[PDB]
Amino acid sequence: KPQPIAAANWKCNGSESLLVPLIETLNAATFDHDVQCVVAPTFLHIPMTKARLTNPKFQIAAQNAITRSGAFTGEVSLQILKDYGISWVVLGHSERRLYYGETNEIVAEKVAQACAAGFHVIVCVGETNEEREAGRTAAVVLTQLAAVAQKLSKEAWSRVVIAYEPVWAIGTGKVATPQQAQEVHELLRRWVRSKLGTDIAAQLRILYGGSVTAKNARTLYQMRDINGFLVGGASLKPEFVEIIEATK
Amino acid sequence: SKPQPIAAANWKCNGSESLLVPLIETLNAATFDHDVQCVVAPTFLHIPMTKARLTNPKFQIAAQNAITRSGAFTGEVSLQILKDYGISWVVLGHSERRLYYGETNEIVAEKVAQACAAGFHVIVCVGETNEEREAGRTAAVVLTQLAAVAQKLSKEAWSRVVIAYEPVWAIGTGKVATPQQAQEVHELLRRWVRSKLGTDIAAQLRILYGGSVTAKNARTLYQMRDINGFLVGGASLKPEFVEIIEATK
Ligand SMILES: CCCCCC
Ligand SMILES: CCCCCC
Ligand SMILES: CCCCCC
Repeated sequence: KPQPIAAANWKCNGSESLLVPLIETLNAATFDHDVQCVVAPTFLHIPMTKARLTNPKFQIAAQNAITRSGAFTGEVSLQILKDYGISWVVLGHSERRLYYGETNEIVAEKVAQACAAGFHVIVCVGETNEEREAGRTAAVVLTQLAAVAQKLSKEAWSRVVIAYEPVWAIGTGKVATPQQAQEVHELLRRWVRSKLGTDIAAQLRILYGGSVTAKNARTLYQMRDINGFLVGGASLKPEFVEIIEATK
Repeated sequence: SKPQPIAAANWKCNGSESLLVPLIETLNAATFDHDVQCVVAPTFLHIPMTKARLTNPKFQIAAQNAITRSGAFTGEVSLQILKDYGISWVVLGHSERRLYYGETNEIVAEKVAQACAAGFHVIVCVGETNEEREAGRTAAVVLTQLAAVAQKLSKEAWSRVVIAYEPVWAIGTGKVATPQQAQEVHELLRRWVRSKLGTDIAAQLRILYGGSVTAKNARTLYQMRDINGFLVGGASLKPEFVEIIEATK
């Protein structure tokens, strides 16, 4: 098992009065085992987070970005993020895929650009309730991953992280059973092994996301192909600390 | 007898500390003695640094976009989050969001309705593409874009509403719109408002020109009767933006 990752996706949430204490708790929590922590605040809150977050085990990521600077009102580019000293980015979140027209190809574009820019990337893949019921899970996630891999060189994979978040488990409280997560993660790593080798597939981090809580993190991490979590809701609470502890 | 003018700077997806700090210093060093409302709209990421250094009394900071509510919307920023941080000005419906991000008329109207309900000053963008203009649908298009937001707003809301006409037809083809071409549309827009919403509304409504503006043509444009200012693009990331503001004197 490679170094685990505990990522917090605050999504479209937060206020100064809410984030200050939360960041404080994060700064006092001293984890000893090897673990990479990542917090993803909104663009407007990256500045204050990067100013107060002092825990050396933590890194700050953006929740999204576009490939180049220019006439794109309202968007933020990888170049602007880089000049600010941010080197982690979440791309292809299902919410962006479903609501803001981010197609497999658009996502693959963003990931390729981010990798070249030197970013560490968390790419989200995942199937919907109807896609699973129709028995198309495997086809869906592999097609999503394949579009991304097609634009990457072998060396870029060292900066790539996979996040599997079944849409039917987002903000629904319906977490996948450990066996359910294991199965898909297993599928993902095997495809990567058969395609890029054992070395890369062995070092690759596949994170699980979707109604993760301190009450089920430990059990989910027990599985051999789960390398951590991408946490939403519970990431805005001191509970996140316990979830990081479950990656021991 | 034009209302108070507005000089807005849409920095779009551009910026860096090294570029922005000297720009803010320039704007802070400038003093405008006429009644003008200035606005700078930096990327979300740069809003904090701009709010901590911006001192010019005639300037307000605005957001380049926003969504109606907070929650599970990865990558976006909501009106409430912006409000809590002390931002009360927002740009919505920009042609770039309408063309690359599928923001329809209905989506833009809900965004404006909610921004008004939250106490924001709103700059709603409207404009037709080259295809639409060539097919002779300029009026049908802009008035439809405007009618969409109008239907969602109460009368009192319009006091915090500002309109920006975007000549997408000229922008997307590299052509330059003459002052008359601009005024032809501003006039139709004010006409519609004056006969649909009120004579009081039309007299106080600011309709900014969002085409290509520079210190060279800024004065010639503002001299037109129904143009109350500008929504500046690239020229707003340079010191010449000061001259564009002065052009509204
Ligand atoms: C910049 C990627 C978003 C795609 C919108 C259609
Ligand atoms: C480069 C960002 C524009 C979005 C195109 C879909
Ligand atoms: C094609 C001419 C444009 C004028 C619209 C009022």
